[PDB]
Amino acid sequence: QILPDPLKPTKRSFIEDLLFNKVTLADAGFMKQYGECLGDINARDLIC
Amino acid sequence: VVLSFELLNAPATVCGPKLSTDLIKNQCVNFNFNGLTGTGVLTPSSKR
Repeated sequence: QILPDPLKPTKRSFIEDLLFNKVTLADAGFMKQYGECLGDINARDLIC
Repeated sequence: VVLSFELLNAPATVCGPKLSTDLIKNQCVNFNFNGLTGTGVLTPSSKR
């Protein structure tokens, strides 16, 4: 449970997966393109 | 004679002498709407 599982596609362990699932982050990717912000104006995204 | 009015907050029907041009969209332009001037990109909106 504390080592990566070769069969599963994830590179982390089971417990690491649970830990990463227990914290919620809005900013994921660090890339926001101009076209996206222009095309999603009605959303009023905070990052935009 | 005392003239009183309001500016840049509501519809207006009294304007100074100025030639009106065509609408340019999806481009960075200087704009003047009823005396409010600025720079930016204009796009069709879903607001009502």
